[PDB]
Parts: sequence; C-alpha cells; structure tokens
Amino acid sequence: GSERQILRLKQINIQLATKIQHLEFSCSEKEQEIERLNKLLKQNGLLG
Amino acid sequence: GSERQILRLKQINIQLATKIQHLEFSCSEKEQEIERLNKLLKQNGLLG
Repeated sequence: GSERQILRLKQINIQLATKIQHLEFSCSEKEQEIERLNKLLKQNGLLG
Repeated sequence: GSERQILRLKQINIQLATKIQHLEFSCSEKEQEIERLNKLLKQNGLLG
C-alpha cells in the first residue's frame, strides 16, 4: 500500500528537477533579451 | 523505515514544485517586460 508512494515520488522528483533546468534556461534567455532591448533603448536616448 | 523515506521525498517534492512555480512566475514577468520594451521601441521608430 503506502510504500508504493516511494517510486511515484522518486520519478515525479526527477521530472521536476529536469523541468527546473529547462525553466532556468528559458528565464535566462528572456533576461538576455531584456538586456539587449535595454541597451538599444539606451543607445537611442530612451532609457533616461 | 519507509515512512521517513516518504516524508523526505515529499519535502523534496514540494521544494522542487515551489521552485517551478517561482520560475514560471519569473519567466512570465520577463515576457511582460519584453513586451513593454518592444512597445517602447515601436513607438520611437526603432521596430520599422
């Protein structure tokens, strides 16, 4: 009964650990874009 | 025994699920930041 949770949680945790690495890269990619756009605004006089 | 192993797996689980929620919120806020920057660029003639 109860012990069957062990494999379920082990496998879910592996999936979640992988998902964290894919979201870290996606978030980082968006940060690089924000920096690029900020610079473009700054070079054009529009970032204060 | 197995009860304690399960408790530990659940704690890891919630730690991972909480980090995913956070990165989903962070990613979304960055996409909104990208939208706002793009709209500024568009208004100042920098996006064609």
